[PDB]
Amino acid sequence: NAMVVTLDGEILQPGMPLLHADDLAAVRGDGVFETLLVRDGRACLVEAHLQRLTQSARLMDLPEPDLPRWRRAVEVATQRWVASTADEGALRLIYSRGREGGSAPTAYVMVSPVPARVIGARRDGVSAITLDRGLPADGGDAMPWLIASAKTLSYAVNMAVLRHAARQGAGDVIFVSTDGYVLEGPRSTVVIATDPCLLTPPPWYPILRGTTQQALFEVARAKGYDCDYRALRVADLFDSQGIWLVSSMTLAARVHTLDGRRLPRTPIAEVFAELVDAAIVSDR
Amino acid sequence: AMVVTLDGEILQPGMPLLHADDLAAVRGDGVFETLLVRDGRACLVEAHLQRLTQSARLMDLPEPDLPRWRRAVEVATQRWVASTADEGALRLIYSRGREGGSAPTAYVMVSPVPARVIGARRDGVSAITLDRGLPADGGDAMPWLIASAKTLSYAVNMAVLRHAARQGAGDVIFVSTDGYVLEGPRSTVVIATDPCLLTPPPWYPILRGTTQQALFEVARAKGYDCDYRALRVADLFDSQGIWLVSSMTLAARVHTLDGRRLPRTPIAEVFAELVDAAIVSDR
Ligand SMILES: *Cc1c(COP(=O)(O)O)cnc(C)c1O
Ligand SMILES: *Cc1c(COP(=O)(O)O)cnc(C)c1O
Repeated sequence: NAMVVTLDGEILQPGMPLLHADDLAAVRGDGVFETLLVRDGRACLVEAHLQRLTQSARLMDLPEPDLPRWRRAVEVATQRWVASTADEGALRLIYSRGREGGSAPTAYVMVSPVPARVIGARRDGVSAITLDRGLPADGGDAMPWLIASAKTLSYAVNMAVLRHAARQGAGDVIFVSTDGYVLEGPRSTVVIATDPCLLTPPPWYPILRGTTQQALFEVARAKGYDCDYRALRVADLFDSQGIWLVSSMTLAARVHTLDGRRLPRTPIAEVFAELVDAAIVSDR
Repeated sequence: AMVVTLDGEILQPGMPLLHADDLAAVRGDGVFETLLVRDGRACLVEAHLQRLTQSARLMDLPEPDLPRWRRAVEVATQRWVASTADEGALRLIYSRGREGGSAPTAYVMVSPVPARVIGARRDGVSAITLDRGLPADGGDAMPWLIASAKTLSYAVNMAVLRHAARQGAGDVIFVSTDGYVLEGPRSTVVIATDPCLLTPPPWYPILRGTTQQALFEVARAKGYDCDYRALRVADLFDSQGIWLVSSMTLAARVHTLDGRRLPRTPIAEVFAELVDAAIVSDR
């Protein structure tokens, strides 16, 4: 089971319920969150994630998060996990609008074991299918009210999209816009390799900006790799030398099969795993 | 505010109920329904329990045990009716449960009807059209998007309303990418034209409104033609009346659309009466 740490720094008893029945995180999915990886005694890219928490909170008209109190709760939760186990941990920051009719927002951090599915996805890779998201490429900017760039607690469709792919024998999904441009995964950001330069869809599309992807581009640029944001199509995916689904939890999952077509492997696949490994510890 | 779990416990409202890893708060993974408590009973209970079943099927949630839900609704209702003669906002919460645990989370909750609802029934709302971002063939050609389910993931619905609130608008009418009228973030859109009532078809990426369906049933019985049609923004303005229909805000007439003040029509008073009779057709 998991560990809970409120921003007061108090660690919760394992069995005690925390949230009220009228908390807007549960009644309306009204809140924002972030996911952190605990590896080798510390959480990875803490500050980069707290900046996205601020950007998500700003988009959601939530009180601006108090970073000194969040940092302390992360440090306390981290020290409890690494004390209990040497395994990697899944750290989550939950930031809700609070109870209904009550102004105090709900905030706590939570660490849980890393699911075994990610260890296989890192190890073996994934098979993915392309799905039409339904949004055009101008969705994130021309329609700001749709808050597509925010990591909200309203993940029902993302989970349903994965359930749909599971029934099709696929391990993940790549969303594509109505006009045919690659968007993102339901829980990951798409990164491409070509000829050496690494490409990902631009962030002004109706997609999130990935903390892992940004840290990946920064180290890759420092090591001599040209990185750039371009509009990608499904054909560009198949003509590539590699496809990855990058995320804070699943560091780098290579897409070995896309829509039933097996994609060939490239020597670049082993170095890519090193880059994300080096990326998530760039803050250290 | 009263909470009644399906386990049969009538709980204190301020006592915490949910765990920190409950998927309703961690991922919004669940379904819900909202019912109005009026004159000693909840309105259109069976129609609401049927959509709860339909929402759970789209969400791969366990098939709801309706006898247990009926008891939780009847118990929660009668405790409200005992405390007050006021109308109540009763909602049923049905989540996938905790992480790594197979038991789904289920409970009923009653709260007072907000004052916003009392004004909207009396005076109506001003609404703006907004691009939903989905095309009109979105609900069918993209079944994975579960657009037809009343899910706990309303972050966009609430964010869309805050956006309209900052512009001085009281509600929103979603419009598809190709320009078809969809629904409201919390309501079903109904139009009047010449004595004819129209609503968007349910195969669009929209919910099926329990109130609108009951409205069509009563309206047809009293001689009014009702039908499902594809509407465009022009159809709204050439209409004789626009309403946002929902279980709590029974019928909110749109008095201002995209800044254009819309005049009142004799059908407007009849429209309010029909919805009143519809929500008690099961009685
Ligand atoms: C969390 C998430 C990502 C990846 O974000 P990271 O900061 O890199 O972990 C990508 N897409 C979606 C939809 C997400 O929710
Ligand atoms: C709840 C809801 C409605 C109306 O549903 P009723 O069963 O009539 O109350 C309409 N549109 C949306 C988006 C809703 O969530």
